[PDB]
Amino acid sequence: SKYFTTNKKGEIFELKAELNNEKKEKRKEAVKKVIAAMTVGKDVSSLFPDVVNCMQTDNLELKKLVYLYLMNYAKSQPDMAIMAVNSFVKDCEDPNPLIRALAVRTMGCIRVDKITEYLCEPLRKCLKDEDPYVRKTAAVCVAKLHDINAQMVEDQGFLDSLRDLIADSNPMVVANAVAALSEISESHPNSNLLDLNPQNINKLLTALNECTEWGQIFILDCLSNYNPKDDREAQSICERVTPRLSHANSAVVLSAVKVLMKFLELLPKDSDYYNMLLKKLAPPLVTLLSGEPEVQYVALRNINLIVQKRPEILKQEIKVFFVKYNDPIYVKLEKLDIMIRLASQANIAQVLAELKEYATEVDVDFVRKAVRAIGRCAIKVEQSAERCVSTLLDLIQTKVNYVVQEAIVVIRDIFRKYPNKYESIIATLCENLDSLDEPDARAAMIWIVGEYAERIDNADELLESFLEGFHDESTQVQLTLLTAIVKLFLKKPSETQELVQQVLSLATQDSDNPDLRDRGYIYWRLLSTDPVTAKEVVLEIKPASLDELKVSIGNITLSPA
Amino acid sequence: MIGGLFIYNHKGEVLISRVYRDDIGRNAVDAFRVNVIHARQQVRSPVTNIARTSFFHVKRSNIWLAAVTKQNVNAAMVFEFLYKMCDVMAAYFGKISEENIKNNFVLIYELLDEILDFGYPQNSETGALKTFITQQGIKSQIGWRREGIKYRRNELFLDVLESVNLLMSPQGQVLSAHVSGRVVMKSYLSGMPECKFGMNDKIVIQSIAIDDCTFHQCVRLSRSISFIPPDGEFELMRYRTTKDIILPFRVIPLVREVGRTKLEVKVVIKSNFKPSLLAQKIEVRIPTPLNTSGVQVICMKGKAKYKASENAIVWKIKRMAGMKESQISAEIELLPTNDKKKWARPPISMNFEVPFAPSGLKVRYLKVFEPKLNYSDHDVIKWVRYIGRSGIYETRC
Amino acid sequence: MIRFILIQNRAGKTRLAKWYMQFDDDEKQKLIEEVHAVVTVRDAKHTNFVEFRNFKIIYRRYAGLYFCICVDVNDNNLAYLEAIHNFVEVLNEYFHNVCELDLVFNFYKVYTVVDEMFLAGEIRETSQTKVLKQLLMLQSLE
Amino acid sequence: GMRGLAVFISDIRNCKSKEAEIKRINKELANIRSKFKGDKALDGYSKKKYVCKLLFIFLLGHDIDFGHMEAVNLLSSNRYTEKQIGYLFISVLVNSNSELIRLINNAIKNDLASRNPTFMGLALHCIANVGSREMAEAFAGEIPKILVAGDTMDSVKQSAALCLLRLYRTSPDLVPMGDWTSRVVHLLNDQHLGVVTAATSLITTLAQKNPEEFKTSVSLAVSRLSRIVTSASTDLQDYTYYFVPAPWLSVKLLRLLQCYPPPEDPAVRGRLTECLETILNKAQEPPKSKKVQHSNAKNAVLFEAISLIIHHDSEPNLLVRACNQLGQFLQHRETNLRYLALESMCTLASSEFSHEAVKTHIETVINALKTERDVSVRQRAVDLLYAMCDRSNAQQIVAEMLSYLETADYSIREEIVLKVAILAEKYAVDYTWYVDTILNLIRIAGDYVSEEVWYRVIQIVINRDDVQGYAAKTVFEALQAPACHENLVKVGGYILGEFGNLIAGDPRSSPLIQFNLLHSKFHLCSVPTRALLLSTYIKFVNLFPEVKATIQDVLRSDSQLKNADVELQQRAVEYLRLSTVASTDILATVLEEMPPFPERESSIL
Ligand SMILES: O=P(O)(O)O[C@H]1[C@H](OP(=O)(O)O)[C@@H](OP(=O)(O)O)[C@@H](OP(=O)(O)O)[C@H](OP(=O)(O)O)[C@H]1OP(=O)(O)O
Repeated sequence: SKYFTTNKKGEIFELKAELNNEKKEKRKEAVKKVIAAMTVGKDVSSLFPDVVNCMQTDNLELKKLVYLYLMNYAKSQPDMAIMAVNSFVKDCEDPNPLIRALAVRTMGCIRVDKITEYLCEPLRKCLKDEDPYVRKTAAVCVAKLHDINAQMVEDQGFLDSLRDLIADSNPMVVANAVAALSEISESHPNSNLLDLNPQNINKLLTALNECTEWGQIFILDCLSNYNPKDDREAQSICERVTPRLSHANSAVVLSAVKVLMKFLELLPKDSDYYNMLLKKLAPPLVTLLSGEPEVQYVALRNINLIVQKRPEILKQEIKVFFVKYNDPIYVKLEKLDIMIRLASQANIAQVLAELKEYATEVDVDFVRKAVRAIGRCAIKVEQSAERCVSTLLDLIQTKVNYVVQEAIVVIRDIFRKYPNKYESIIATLCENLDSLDEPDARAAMIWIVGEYAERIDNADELLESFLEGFHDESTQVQLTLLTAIVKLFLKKPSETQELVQQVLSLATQDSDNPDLRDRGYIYWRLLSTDPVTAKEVVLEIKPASLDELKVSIGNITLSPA
Repeated sequence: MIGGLFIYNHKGEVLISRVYRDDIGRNAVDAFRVNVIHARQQVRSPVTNIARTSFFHVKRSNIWLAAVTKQNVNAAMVFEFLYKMCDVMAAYFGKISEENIKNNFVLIYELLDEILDFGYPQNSETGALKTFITQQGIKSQIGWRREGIKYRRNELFLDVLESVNLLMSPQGQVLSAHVSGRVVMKSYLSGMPECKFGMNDKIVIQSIAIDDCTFHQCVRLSRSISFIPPDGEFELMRYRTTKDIILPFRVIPLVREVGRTKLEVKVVIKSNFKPSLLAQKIEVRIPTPLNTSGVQVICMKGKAKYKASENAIVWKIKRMAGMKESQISAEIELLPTNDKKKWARPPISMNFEVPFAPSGLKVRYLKVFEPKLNYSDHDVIKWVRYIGRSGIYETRC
Repeated sequence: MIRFILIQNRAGKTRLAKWYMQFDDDEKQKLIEEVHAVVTVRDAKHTNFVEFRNFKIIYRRYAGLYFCICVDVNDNNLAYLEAIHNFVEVLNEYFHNVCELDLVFNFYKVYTVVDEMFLAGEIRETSQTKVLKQLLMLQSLE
Repeated sequence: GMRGLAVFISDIRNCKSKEAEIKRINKELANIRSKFKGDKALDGYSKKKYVCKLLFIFLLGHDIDFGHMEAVNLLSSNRYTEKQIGYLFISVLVNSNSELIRLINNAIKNDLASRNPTFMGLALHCIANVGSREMAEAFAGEIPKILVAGDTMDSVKQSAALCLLRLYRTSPDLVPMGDWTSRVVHLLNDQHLGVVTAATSLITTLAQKNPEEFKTSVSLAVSRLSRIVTSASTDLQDYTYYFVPAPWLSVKLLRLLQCYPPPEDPAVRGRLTECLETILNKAQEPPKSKKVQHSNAKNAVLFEAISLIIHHDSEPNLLVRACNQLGQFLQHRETNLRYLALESMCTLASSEFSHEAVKTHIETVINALKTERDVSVRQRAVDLLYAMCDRSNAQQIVAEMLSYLETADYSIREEIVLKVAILAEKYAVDYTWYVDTILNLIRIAGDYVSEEVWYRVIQIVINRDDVQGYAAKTVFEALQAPACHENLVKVGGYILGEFGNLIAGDPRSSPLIQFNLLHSKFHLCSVPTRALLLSTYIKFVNLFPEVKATIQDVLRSDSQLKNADVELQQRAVEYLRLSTVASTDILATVLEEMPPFPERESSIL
């Protein structure tokens, strides 16, 4: 039954008694001990009448405490908080701008039905209130009302009410009118604030100077939703935004930049003003990357995108995007992404020595990303390919297992874009073959012997090594080793009549992988039909024997065994 | 905008919270606790989008302060606000610690109705606030290295050595699991280097595993740890974790007593780790009842055999990548008529080695500084290794 | 057999703890924390049984309080769940409409009640009549 | 009681911070230490109170590094309240100091030796509670003497019997099977059901190692059990809980009986069958109260009786009746009775006298799973379906699992998907059923489907002309949902590349609709996936000359031709050069249907 739910003794009896103590100093302590209770999930339900009695006071701290309590019920139990309506109507009448706002916020955080009857007329008082704390409060409470049922054609009067509040003494009321209205905006029909607005923007770009740092953030965001029609329209908005090169460190600079990017392309491209703007954004972006580690993250993610479009904006400032040992991994990587995208022919001196500085550290994860990111510094810029391949064969010699296996992979992705060039390397590279456990790095070595099977006599006695445990290999390897040993055959058809049986016989006859089986057969049928159409499909361009092919394909059959 | 604010302890228990919109009920508080606070196998970020809803978190000492917004909103703003909140709190009670949050429940409610209306960053600066806020805060309050060491080459090796222990029900419930770890360092460094060591936040600073950490005597504390290492090999730290372990293998047993004559056994094992990583020396030890006639055993990966003396089927696999699956099936005959009370089953046990720390410990940095001598960090060669090993890794059947 | 009996609150604060097994104080702390974790999750649509380490826990919530018995896997779930309710009825009569504070201010009396109804990990006495009669006899001694 | 104690506690409650709490505990710790050490001695009220306050503190968390000696003196008080608080302290705080265990075993002796049952109970309880080897060596000899003696009181007999039980478990060598054996068995006849309850706990543990010694328990256990279950309203009023007679002693008695085979005397085996038939009968009688306490008490006894029946495995009528009663629980409010029902039925499925009875309830198990909220009950449902499943059920069970998978949560898919694949293979009525199961398995829940599995289904489809059109249409119709599993796009793509010709007839499924569908999955897929799709795309240039143009466009794109991946770059270049550098007549034999798989014993048939 109701075991341990008595209200005739225990912690609730004692509280209900403290809540009725005529010494208000003990009532205050009661309502705290109740608030503190809710927080650890006690059923302070029985007390509601006694806590709401405590409101019958001319003490500010005591009333405010009772609010805090009903608020906690607002979000979880909206039904419970309905019961104290008559209080919130009356508590906007109170001659204190502390209580007035406090009655508003609490009605608008109740989310049921009846609420409309009581709330609409007192919000009228507080929008035309003699205090800008009660104005900034109602301006947000309009938003809360639009969020409950009924679009309300009187709420179409509250839309004027809000626009009316954009013109105001206080930019913290302007501030929360912008914010309020653009939230309201992106709901119900579309096109519900694009006024004439050149004085609207004008109130906003005056606002954007003397405003509390969060007012700007709400502003700049709406500014960024608009398309100017002409040059000097957009080009002037820009001029007044110029000073948001600091404000609320990041939450501003960025919402500024967002605008200055939109209104730099609806600039002619002229290189008249365009030019002045572009050397003005280089400082303020780079300031964000010394604040709190988490914002550095959000900056680098907007920079990366920004630098996809306008790489020259920070061509100059690649120096302030290198990595520090103590940077959070998620910052190390976003930085690494941008370094790759600022890699001129000038700075690869620096960069490719800062990528080496990394690949030598203790963080295995980041280290792996750095040596791949060297590949990216060879693929993107042909010049430095020779310097890059230097760094890689340096790390290969520190003998660090995981640095060796990532490096030997990138090298291959280089042999693919810069062929028949690097080639005295293949004989250095196979000095590390014994310990290549990662199945990526294996396949890379297999394909490198694939191509360049004629630069190496040794090729025959390596490809055989990896066939010994054909299964227990990455199917990735089984596919690279298939292509490689049909590549060795289409180059030395004789001493490699050996290796084509087994591989083509293990693909066709031993493996259950249909995709591998398929390719065994697809290759086996290519050598069978005519070993000259096989030649041309399988090998690309440069940078009548045939008897010795056809004597060898008439010799090979394929068995499970 | 900021649809919800939640403050958790190291356990992931919501100390204090306030929802603003109605997209952010029981559905929200949890998704953050599951996907981020108790994120096993992910290296996170500050931003975590989870089925429409977005999550922003900063971490203070043992606290998670977390913002939710079902709509996608000014990322940078959300962050900036949190840092200002943590500025407004500390201005009333100093450290943002579990205790001070607990002392100040009522204060903190009062700040949240002010600093943030319907999720909109308001005057969150003290001077402005002394006027709207009634409550005040409740604040509360060399021996192991020789002089003159030199080496042509300065190298250091770090070995992360973990043993992972599991008991799991046949339905896959984690009954109990602990990791026992240590970081062995092998340092050939000239001089008297001060070392600064950094890692993730995974190690907090018939028997029942307690999360504990001990360091070498050479270790000083303030986050990261610094020290002058002993020369050569030595043990930097020893530890045991219980929370948020990455279990490398799930064993799924399917035993079926067909009367008391035949015994049908299928065991499936599923490697739960990144597809690029290989576990090694894998062994599965399926026990058999004391009264076993013959055994038929078929497996398609590895090899396996019935070992009568050890009263068990032993299955061995050389390598096995992540996100793979393998099956052994056995048909076991029984000649019974013994006691009415049937076979009380011992659990299935694995061995394996894996190249990561089942605790999720990761070595982030090791800066070496030597005041006198030539060399610096850039000059030092640095291997890290991760060896994770099966401890007692038991699944009931 | 019974391994331990816990009375805990939503907040996690232990109100009674009785051990029928050897544990280091560190272990006891871990075990009390681990239990609060398991049981406070579960909505009133879950079972009152749940496997726990190499035993299992039978629990029911009365107001702000979780009554928990940790027992061997083979032990009868319904017997032990009604053992909890029988215990709570005895507490309810002894303390005249029990409340969490009774269990605090009279913690040492509560151990008496436990030891009447449970001992050496086994149910001892189930007769509410007999236990009260004993409890009121004891209460009147010097 | 102790005005002092209540202030310390209520002071600790007013503390607005861990800081102030610790301030208040150290103040109280200081005071206690001062007064123990202090010049003027303390009256018993104060030794009692401050010893109590040390206990409290220790229970909040704090180390207590004194007071043990004060607690030990209270053991020698002749005031009950003082003894209790002293006996309480040493049971919670067990210290190793040998001077104290000597003094403690003294106080215990002086209490056992008083003929006062309140003082004897505290001492017996202290022993059970602490259970130290010194306490066993001191008292293990005496406890059996107290238990059997004819003049020692019931309350003391209960507490002695459980004390002796702790002593046997902690220190068995100090409890040999002496001259008391049979007199402890005689307790099972006592007027006092509390004594019976105690003795039954003790005999049950003792009868595991020493079954022969306690044989004579079986008969008295049955006599008592049958007197209890059959008794009226006005019988056993003391031991009657929500209209259920002596439920915890019923459960104990049926547990004792699981220590032995079915009774050797028929008359007894008979009393026992009447006894269990009564218990199962009470399960068919409607509630005597709507209070859940009546149903749980009743069922506690039912479930124990079912353990005994299962364990005897000797009376097929009772195994069937047990099964059917469990069947009727699978439909029930109580998640609890649902959980325990499916558990017991899993056990009964592995006995023969009952395996067939269990199958009966397939209807109720599948219906209970379809509606079931609590996940652990769902799991147990799927374990039962898996246990009862043979040649007869296999189709029904597989079908019903695949149905559940459609709407199922993630919480359970992995284990169901595993069970489907296993049963599919063990109980294949034919190729076409297998293929239909695995293609649907992969369509619904491919993410959890093994590689080994989807490899096999393809092997089947290749080797059987009959099912290739089925495979092509099912996998096609599946592939054109808005989202689908990557493992379906592998099985889908491979099938259509090899057998898409048999559905290309329809304008529903033309080569250009086929291709564009596959390729609307492509850029979303993993690299091995995209590789295979490329082989599908080249098999497609061959079969369907119409769309060789569109396909060559996708092979010529820089995203294919200049791909970061090596299989992809190589396949897209090889496959482009094939659709150019070869005539019709060469390409037709380089991509002819693949030859049927070598059919080793590993799988079929
Ligand atoms: O309330 P009681 O249980 O009867 O005990 C109190 C109490 O003892 P504790 O607080 O240490 O338990 C002390 O008064 P407070 O500290 O509660 O104010 C005080 O002892 P001291 O004043 O010597 O510290 C007093 O003794 P006194 O008679 O000297 O006031 C003593 O009451 P009794 O001595 O009557 O038991």
